[PDB]
Amino acid sequence: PIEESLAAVIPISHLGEVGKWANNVLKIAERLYVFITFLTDMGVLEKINNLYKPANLKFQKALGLHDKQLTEETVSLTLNEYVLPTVSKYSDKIKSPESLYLLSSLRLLLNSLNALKLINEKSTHGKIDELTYIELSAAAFNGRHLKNIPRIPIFCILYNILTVMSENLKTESLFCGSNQYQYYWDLLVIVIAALETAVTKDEARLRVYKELIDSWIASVKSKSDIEITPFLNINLEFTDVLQLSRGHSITLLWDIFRKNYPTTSNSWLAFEKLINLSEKFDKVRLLQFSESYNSIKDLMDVFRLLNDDVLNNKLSEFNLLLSKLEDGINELELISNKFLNKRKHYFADEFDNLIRYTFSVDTAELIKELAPASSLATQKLTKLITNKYNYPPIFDVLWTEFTSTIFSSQFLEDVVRKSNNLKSFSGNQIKQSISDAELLLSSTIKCSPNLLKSQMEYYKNMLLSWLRKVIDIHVGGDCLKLTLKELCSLIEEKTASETRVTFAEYIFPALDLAESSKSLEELGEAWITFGTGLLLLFVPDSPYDPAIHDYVLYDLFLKTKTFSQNLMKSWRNVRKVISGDEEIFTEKLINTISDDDAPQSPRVYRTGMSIDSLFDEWMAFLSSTMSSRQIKELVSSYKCNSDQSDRRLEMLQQNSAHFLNRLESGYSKFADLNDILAGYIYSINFGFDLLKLQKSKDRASFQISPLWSMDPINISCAENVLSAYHELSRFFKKGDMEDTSIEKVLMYFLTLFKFHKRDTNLLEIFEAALYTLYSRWSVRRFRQEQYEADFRKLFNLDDIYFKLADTYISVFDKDHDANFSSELKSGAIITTILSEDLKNTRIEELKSGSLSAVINTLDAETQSFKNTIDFYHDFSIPEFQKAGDIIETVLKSVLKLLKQWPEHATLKELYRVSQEFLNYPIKTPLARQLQKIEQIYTYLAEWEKYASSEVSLNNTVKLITDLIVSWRKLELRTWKGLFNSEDAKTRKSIGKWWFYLYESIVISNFNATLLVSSLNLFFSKSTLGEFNARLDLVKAFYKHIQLIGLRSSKIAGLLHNTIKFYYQFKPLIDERITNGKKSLEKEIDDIILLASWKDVNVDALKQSSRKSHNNLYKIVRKYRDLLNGDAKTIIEAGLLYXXXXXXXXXXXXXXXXXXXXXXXXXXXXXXXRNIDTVASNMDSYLEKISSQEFPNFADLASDFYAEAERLRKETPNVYRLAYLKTQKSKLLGDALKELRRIGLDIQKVQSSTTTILANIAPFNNEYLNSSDAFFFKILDLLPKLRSAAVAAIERGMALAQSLMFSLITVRHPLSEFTNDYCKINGMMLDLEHFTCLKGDIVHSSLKANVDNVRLFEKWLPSLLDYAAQTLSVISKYSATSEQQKILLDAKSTLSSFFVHFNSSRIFDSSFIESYSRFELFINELLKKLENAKETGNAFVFDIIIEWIKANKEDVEQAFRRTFTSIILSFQKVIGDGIESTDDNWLSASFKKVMVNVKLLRSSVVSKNIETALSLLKDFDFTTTESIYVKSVISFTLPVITRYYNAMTVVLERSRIYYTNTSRGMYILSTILHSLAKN
Repeated sequence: PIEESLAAVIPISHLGEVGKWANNVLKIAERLYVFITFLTDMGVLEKINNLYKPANLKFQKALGLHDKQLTEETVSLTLNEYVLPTVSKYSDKIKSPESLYLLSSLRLLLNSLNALKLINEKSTHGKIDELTYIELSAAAFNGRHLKNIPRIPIFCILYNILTVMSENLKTESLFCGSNQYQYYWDLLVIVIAALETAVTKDEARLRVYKELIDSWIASVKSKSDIEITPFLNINLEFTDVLQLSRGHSITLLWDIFRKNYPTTSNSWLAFEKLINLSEKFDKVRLLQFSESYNSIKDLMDVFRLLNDDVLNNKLSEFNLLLSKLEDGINELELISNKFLNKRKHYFADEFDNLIRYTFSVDTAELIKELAPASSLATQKLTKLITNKYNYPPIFDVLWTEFTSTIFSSQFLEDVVRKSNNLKSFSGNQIKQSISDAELLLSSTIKCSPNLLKSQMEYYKNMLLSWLRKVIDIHVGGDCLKLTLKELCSLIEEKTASETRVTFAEYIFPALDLAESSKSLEELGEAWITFGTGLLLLFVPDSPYDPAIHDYVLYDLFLKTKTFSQNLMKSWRNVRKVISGDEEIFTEKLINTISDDDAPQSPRVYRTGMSIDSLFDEWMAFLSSTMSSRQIKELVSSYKCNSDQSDRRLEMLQQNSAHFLNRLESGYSKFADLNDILAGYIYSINFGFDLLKLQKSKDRASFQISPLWSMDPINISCAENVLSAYHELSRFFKKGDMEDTSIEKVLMYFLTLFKFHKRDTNLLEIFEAALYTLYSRWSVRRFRQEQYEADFRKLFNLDDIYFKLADTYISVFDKDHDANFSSELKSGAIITTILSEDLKNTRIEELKSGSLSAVINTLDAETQSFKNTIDFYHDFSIPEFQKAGDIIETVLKSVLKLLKQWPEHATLKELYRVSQEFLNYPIKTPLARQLQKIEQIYTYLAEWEKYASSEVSLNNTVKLITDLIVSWRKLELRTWKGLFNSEDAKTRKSIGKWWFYLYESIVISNFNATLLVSSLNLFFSKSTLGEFNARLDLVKAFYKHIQLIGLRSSKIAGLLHNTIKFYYQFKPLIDERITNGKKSLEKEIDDIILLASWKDVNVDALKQSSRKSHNNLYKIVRKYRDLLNGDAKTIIEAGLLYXXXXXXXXXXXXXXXXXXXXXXXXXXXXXXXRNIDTVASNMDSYLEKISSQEFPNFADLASDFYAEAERLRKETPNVYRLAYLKTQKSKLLGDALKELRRIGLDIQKVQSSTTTILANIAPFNNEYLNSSDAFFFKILDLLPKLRSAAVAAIERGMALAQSLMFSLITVRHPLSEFTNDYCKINGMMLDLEHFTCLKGDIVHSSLKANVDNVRLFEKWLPSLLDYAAQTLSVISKYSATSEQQKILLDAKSTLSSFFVHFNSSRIFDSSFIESYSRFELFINELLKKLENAKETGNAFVFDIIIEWIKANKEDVEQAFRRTFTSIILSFQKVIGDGIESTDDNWLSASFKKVMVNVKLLRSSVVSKNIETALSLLKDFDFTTTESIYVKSVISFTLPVITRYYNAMTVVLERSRIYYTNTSRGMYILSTILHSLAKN
């Protein structure tokens, strides 16, 4: 249509522009006239006619002459043929392709410049009423204005383009340049394009048009054209207004972090349909039981196959296969309508918190097994197996409308708490919870390496693999192999001028602080500075979009292909006018645009909706509360810790929660820039939660964390338990009364003093742990002063006090063989007290020591509900589970036969009862459970009678009948014994006895006559059944004082006599009970044999029970008369009345036969002694002591007892009397005259029994406990003599006083004698093995290594038993079971080592060659565990490796002083004669025992041996002067072995003499006792 004006050139200008003949026709004829006026108003018609001036002169001269014309006879095409090409003498560009674009550019400049006249005329019509944006941008250019929209100013800038083209083509007159008219065509299409996309919206589409008219300047300047100099200012104002200042790097950071997204309009409408189904699947997943996890795991896989099929652009079977998943959920919903027992979501926090330790791209299979039995939605799971996911995936789980549960032990403190409180639940949750705690064991085993790794040095790693990727794309080259100055030089060459400021102010401090991070504060500050860093490099001020740049370069290609095809078809009609039918030269001259030049137009499709509304929303939020002035106030507040810290942050995490939820459901079409921004707001919220977990570690009133028990490495350290008591001192003292939780912690420290086998380091936490138990009783008395129980009623503070003294008895035992299996179940109870009551504790990471104990607690519970007592008290899960199934099968048959019937009463009544039976919790006794199975049998029996024969429930009545019979047999077993519970209820009075003895014994230790009178009331005012429990507790205070040692030895003497004196009456009290029980055991055994069934008749069984319960209450009531009878009657009655063995200590020639050469080998022995004359005279004098024999007194007293038996028993007492009265006065006159002959302040000592029981010496040594077998026989009848006691009685009572005073003062030197006797016996055996010593004395170098062996003696065989248990729990859930053989073989070879280190009492030098073999075995044991810590689990072997690595001249004078004091001590003994029953032998034989014990002076001789052995075991000697010391100790050994044999003769003679006179005292006193009564 400009060629139609070019072909219509008739000379001159189609008759000289006739006068508007096209107007005489009258749109195509009127618009063509405007192009001709535009052709003549410029000089374009006048510049062409100056080109034909050589052509007109050449045609005039060559051809015939004629009249001259103004314009030549040539068309305006000017480029065909026919010497018009030879008019290219000047301006040689007609052969060039710029010839056709001269006439064609004025067509397009006209059509665009006149289009701006129409819009500018429209601006003066209206104002702000259904106008366009380009029309409203002319409001600042014209009069009529508006209210807004002056930011882009397109009309004032898309008008200076066309006036330069109006100013250049008007005054050029050149038609010759380097492709000028080629370059005036591509600009004049962009101006058409900048007018179409500026009508309504899209400020973001004007980012391409500041580059298309900027690459055009760089193209016209590369052609060396002089036209670029002429204007040079067509976009230097357009970039002044539209430029951006905040984030320049959005166009470069978008490309590498982008994931795949669908590309068609048909896909996002179907992608929303899949998430619409993915929400309905979540509501069905939380309603299925444990058997339907084979079908949910299939339906959570098909969503992955459809997430790969939406992206595949393959929609053929999509709508078909998506209906199959609707058919799959509807089948899964149909089962969900039939569940009568709704699923209680239990362990909801256990499976939710095992995801956070696993949720990443790696280990994507462990998450899928944790997926369906949890609370994680399926729309978040499909971003794990497929790697469509962005930024590290922990951030998508933490915040819900949980960062403390990933860096603490809060997972493990809650598994223990939900396991102890499991048994207090209803009866519907026992078949669902044994399959819920079983799946939790199969999860913590398979996630064991994920729990144990470091969690504060792991997120440091995932920052440096994500901070060194941002520097990788900005700075060219790798950020690892580059210096600190080499990276700063490449910022100015690769990046802009504004990003250089923030890249050296926020990111480079976020790399320095990420390397020097040692706490959670230096890593939480290095994460937030990175968080504010990439918000100044991604978010723009004005709307910039890196995806519009590809969708305009295709729309511009679509328009310049349209104008090229418009130019071809409008020119094709001109071919039939002044041309032939083959070719025109301008057909070659025009450029044809190619079809195969598509500039890759789909990346991510964005439709005509404007994105300029989104970037208004981001800068309305990021400048509101996420600015750099809003975030630096919180960092400057946490560092100062002034005030109001944790309440600004919750306002911050709530603003960004609704913000990222606005963008998720917002705009529905593109998530490229939403996902990358979401990884920068989730990151900066994680940077503050790293400062919550630092200030909570800074507040610490108690440095003892929970889970202080349930770890075998913190209990076994003897120093650590002592340091865990001085820190809880603000918890025991600052407590309130009636709390009943402080007194359950002090129970646990008494089971650690037992567990360490009563060490001397833990004695402070055993004495001071009992004093606060008494102080919580001394206050509760200050405020107080200011069918078993059902038939007993017809006619918690005492369960703690009862257990504050059962542990106090069980500590003081012989041996325990301590283990870790039963000492951690008592630790699982204290942590539920310590984590609920005690606050402000320490936060720590999970360790391998505490995971080995919680797996033991879950498998201890789930093996108690499966594997298989006292009737009407027990709970019996394995019995309630059999009843829970046999009733549920009846409940199923009711609902089958209810829907046609419903209105009956029997089918309604038992349906209510059967629902009530399954609702009973498992803490109920079997009495209430037998009642509800009795009522449901009677309703089932009467419905079988009235109904027809089509019922067929014979199979259910027979099973209920045999179960009720099976529960009556367990009732008969409680009637059989029935006294073990009665003996325990009288044992429960221990808890108030312990505090009564602690006030009189220990506080007096903290006098002698005050204790016995306070203890005589403890045994006298007592019962008969609770008498053995008193003797079993005073012994627990007798071993409490021997545990203290020799600090108060008197208070252990006041308590040993009173135990043995009241142990004397125990066979009388035990006889009174065991014969009275024979009358009551037969009566109960008769009534049990009556209650037996034949032809069962279950209704008759209940009536036979109540008759049996009435008779059994009286027998228990009669049995309480034997127990609660008084015990004062037996004590005041005395004993009835036939004489004992001894230890018989005799060992002489064991060490008498290296002594012959020892005399010759011995340097000062000649300074101040033979051995042949000494050791022979020492043995010659030993015979004279052993030949001396004392007569017995029990033979004299037994002579009178046989004479008084004949004189008394032969009397027939019929009123022979005068002959008998003389004979009666003979033996009364002979006995009191015989005892006057043989020997014989006394009354100030012997007032009563409680006076001589105080100031008396004990016989605690275990050689002569038989010597007190008769002196406590003469203490029962000592008050009975004073009650009855006419001149012989006053003489006989005064005669037994002087013999008692000569029997009390023997006990004190004789008990001191056996105190030194057992010391010299234990030191004789030290110097005996010291003669057979073959090496050297290494006791300064080997004594420290024995303690290292003995510390491995008591613990290391016990940890091997504990590590052999947790490998059996893993063996039930894994295949790693062959690792048990490398611990039992490691245990059996240790038994060959600890016997060798215990077989020697004094140590040799050969053990240094044997201790190095033990040290080599540990380094070989430590390698066998490391090679076995593979293809399995590591937390079992981790604590045994961690514990092992955490635990890996003058002597001749001392043997001369004990040799001069052993002869002078023995010389004074023979200074008194031996002299073998003549006269006065009771005042001499009780004197001779006091002389021979005194003259041995065993307190001095056994003292010099104590100083002599101290110079041989403390210090050490080399291989020199060691054969000389061994020649001295073997020189004075055959003297000590004779002095020890001089003590086995004096002791064995004065022990038999003491058991004979005390037996003679007992026979004589019963004669005087019967004389005063008869």
